[PDB]
Amino acid sequence: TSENPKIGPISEVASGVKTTANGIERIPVIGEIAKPVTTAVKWFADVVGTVAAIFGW
Amino acid sequence: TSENPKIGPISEVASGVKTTANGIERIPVIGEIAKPVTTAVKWFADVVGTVAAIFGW
Amino acid sequence: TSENPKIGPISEVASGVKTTANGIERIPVIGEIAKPVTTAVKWFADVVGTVAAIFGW
Amino acid sequence: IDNIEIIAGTTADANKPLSRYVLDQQNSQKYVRSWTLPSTVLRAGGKAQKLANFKYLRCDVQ
Amino acid sequence: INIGNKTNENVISFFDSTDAETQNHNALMKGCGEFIVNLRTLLRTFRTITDNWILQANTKTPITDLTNTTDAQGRDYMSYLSYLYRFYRGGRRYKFFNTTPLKQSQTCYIRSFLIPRNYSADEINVDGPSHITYPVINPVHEVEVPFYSQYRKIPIASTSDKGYDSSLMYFSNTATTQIVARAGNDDFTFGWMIGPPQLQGESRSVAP
Amino acid sequence: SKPRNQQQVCPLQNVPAWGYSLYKGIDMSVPLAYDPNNELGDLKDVFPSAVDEMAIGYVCGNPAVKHVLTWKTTDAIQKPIANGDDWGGVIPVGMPCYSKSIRTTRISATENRETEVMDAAPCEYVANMFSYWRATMCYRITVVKTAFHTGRLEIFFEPGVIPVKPTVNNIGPDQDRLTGAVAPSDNNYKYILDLTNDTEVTIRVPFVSNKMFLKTAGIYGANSENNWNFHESFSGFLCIRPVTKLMAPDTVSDNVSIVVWKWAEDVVVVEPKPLTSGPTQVYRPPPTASTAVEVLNVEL
Amino acid sequence: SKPRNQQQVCPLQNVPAWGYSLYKGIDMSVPLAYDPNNELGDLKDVFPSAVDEMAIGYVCGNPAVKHVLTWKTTDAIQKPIANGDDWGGVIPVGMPCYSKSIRTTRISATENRETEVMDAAPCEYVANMFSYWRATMCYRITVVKTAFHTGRLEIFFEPGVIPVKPTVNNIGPDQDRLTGAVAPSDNNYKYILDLTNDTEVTIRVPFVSNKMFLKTAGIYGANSENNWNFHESFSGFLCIRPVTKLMAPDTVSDNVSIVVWKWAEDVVVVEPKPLTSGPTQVYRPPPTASTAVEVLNVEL
Repeated sequence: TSENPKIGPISEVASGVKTTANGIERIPVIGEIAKPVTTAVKWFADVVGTVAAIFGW
Repeated sequence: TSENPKIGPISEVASGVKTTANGIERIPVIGEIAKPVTTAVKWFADVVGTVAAIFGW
Repeated sequence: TSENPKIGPISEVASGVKTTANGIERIPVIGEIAKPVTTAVKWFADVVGTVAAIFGW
Repeated sequence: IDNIEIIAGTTADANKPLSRYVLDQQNSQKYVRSWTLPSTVLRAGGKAQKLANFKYLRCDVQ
Repeated sequence: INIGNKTNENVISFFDSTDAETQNHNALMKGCGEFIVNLRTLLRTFRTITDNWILQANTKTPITDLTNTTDAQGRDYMSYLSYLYRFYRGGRRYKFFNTTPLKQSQTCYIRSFLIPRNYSADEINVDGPSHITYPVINPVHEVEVPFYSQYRKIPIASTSDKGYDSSLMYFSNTATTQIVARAGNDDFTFGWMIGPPQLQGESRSVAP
Repeated sequence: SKPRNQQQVCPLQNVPAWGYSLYKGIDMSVPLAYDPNNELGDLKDVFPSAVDEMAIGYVCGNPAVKHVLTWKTTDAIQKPIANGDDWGGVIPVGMPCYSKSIRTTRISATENRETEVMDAAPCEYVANMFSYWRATMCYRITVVKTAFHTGRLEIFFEPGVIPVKPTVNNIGPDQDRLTGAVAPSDNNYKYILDLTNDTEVTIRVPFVSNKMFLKTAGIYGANSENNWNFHESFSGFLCIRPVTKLMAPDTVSDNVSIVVWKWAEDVVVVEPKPLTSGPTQVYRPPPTASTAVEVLNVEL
Repeated sequence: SKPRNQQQVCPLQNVPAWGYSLYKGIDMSVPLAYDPNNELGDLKDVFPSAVDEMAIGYVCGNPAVKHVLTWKTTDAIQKPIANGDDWGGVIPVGMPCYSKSIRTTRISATENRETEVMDAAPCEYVANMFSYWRATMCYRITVVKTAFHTGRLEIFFEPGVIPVKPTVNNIGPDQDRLTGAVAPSDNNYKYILDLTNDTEVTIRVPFVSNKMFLKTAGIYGANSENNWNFHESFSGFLCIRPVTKLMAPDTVSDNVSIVVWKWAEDVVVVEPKPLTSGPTQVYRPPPTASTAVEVLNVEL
């Protein structure tokens, strides 16, 4: 949905908040990136979880 | 839909206008590329929008 | 289902057991990796089986 | 904690306002009074007795 | 018309033209092609902190022999933006561009280790995660120090508690000379804003 | 079981650190860690404020006092208030910095080393990082007075080139060309503030110029020999002149003070390289007046 | 049939062994085998126990005896039990090691080579691999007595800096500052164990500090000249003092022994590099007292 003649452009992006990005409105920090203590950081997700790669296998 | 023995040929292309490309007809410029001030240039789309990568996260 | 701006992160992982990974509970070893003598180690799976690559063809 | 009085005046230092520049460390910004924290409010008013025999603290100094 | 000072602030805007957020977006489609929103993203771009970092052969050198000199200067973005803030958090990245007149009759390599912050070279071991490059084939030594801290954030110039978070140690078999360019990693940020210091202009050395 | 290569010869270029100066991409630096997904969590319960303290909106929206004037009971009407601080009642509307001091020390008995020192607001400190700027500038003009000081005050905006006196080492304004005779404010956008009860006024000057962006050079290296980049950095100046002379009794002070706060809104910047001749260098104040400072070079 | 290249010039960096120090990835080492999928099966019927014997939970949950004290019938009340072993009735709560011996041999007639030897529990042996630790420490205090020895015993926890006597080569505790007069246990978390029938007590001290993790340096290189990393490794100490003097008949022994077991639960560690100055080196005991040991260098 973005006009670009390169096939997939770069660095696949996540989502954030609902505001204007400058022009003072006290942007919350917890809303910007969406990784709390949960199954969303990949190293805590590998032991919650308990995949085989945390055991060396 | 193009006959070529190379698997996908090059540089994936966008679309344009309805005319002949030479042979004077006053080709409009705004119709050639389709990127106005909207969610179609990828840097204005990342802050409209507001993905996590514009915040460094 | 893991938040990361890199497209697919690393080393695609298998599954394990149901417990906490530290905090003593006598973790069984046979449950950690899931490869017994069966069609799950790829070299015994190639001759059970009997694919063409074990014959040099 | 403190009770400031400014008589104007003044040849003294607490009436001397903020200089526009600091060119060297012997021409620092002059201030009326400083208060180190939280070690001023913990000592004063008998708050030292009621957090003796404890170890750790959170606080917001109002 | 009573006596006494008052309040009721009168926000006036000159030049009733057009809402500015439309004019800014229309001015960056024609002059930039990019829209710098946050200053955190300038901590992820590598800016060079030195141009000639001369070292000696067989000498374990911490980066705090260089970083402690260039934090005060404010040249790059991590040392210029740090004067607005009081804390930080997260790891740091480094690149070591080679500028040595190398010889062919040796085999130069570049090790890199971890020390905790502000230790010397003799009071730490070399048994940790490392990285080795060869400048004859790979002239850029790229390394990332993580955030291995006892505290959730680090102040500036703390107490005698030293060695509470990790850093980098440099090693090379030959006397090299490099261009160091640092940036923060994907978790690096400042915080707890204060006001800015002064700036410095030219130095003409005038005739009288 | 061991078949042949069907894949093409791929073209190649040996570029270590391709595009290291970009904020977005995939970085090739090896972590000195245990886990390749070594990743701290979010900023929940780390800093004492959960506001994004690094947004250009939040940093430039921090006000700072650029002028503390002194408006006497003797000063004439329709003449800009020039008492105490430099630049008087002439405030160049703009995000960069316009005022500098000059520190002079001795190298020998026949030579002096000068050094320009610049007082930066937290919006003027951010624009020095970049090359061009474009912002809606905000000002709050506050009068320090009693309930018995009454007067009226005029704040008009005049776009374009600022009337200045270029000195051999610095630039000051020109109050001789801003009196009521030579410079009438009958056509400018103006605000006539009453000082019988009211004290403050907030003025939001938008971006008006014939350029899409203005330079961020400002007062850096500006003198008689070089003053072009100074004029092309602001596009305007507020001028504070009295309409009515300061009316005050004898039982109050014969002075009031005009305190001008400065911040910015709707800030966009262009190029992540400073437009100045030298690097961005923070002035570390020396211990004694006789001692010297750090001089950063430009040779590579 | 032989068409042209449509693929781009790919950027490249020549890094052999990118990130060899990480536990997870794809390793570029060529197998000296027959099959590229050379892979042993699971651990079914290999070792005599089907428990994962390498989990940090399982390794650190192996108890070991750190103290065997001697509580006489002559020892005073409210004074820590200091008879026999070093460190007395002062047990530093913490995963690292706190006790070391010093072996002294001769190089010449005018020089002695000292060497620090450390007794490690199977939790103290694992924390030496890492830089920082955080764990819930468990202790089991057991009294070796008859049915006729009766007494009462106090075990209180005191957080922070341990009262120590730094010697020129080692650190010992300070029993002079832990008597009942100078150090009252009226505010500490304490357990008052009865010894008329009961013998054991298990104490689980959680992690309490103002730091998120504590150092794992411990007694390594700790002396009078250097003792900061010792204090920042434990955050607390258990102290064993008698409430009631040991009551015993004449037909039983005049001693009891207090045996303290040590393990750890809920263990997390931080950095896979030791915080010590030298490498992790296992002390191989020499054949004769006059002979020397292996000295590992640090030069590369």
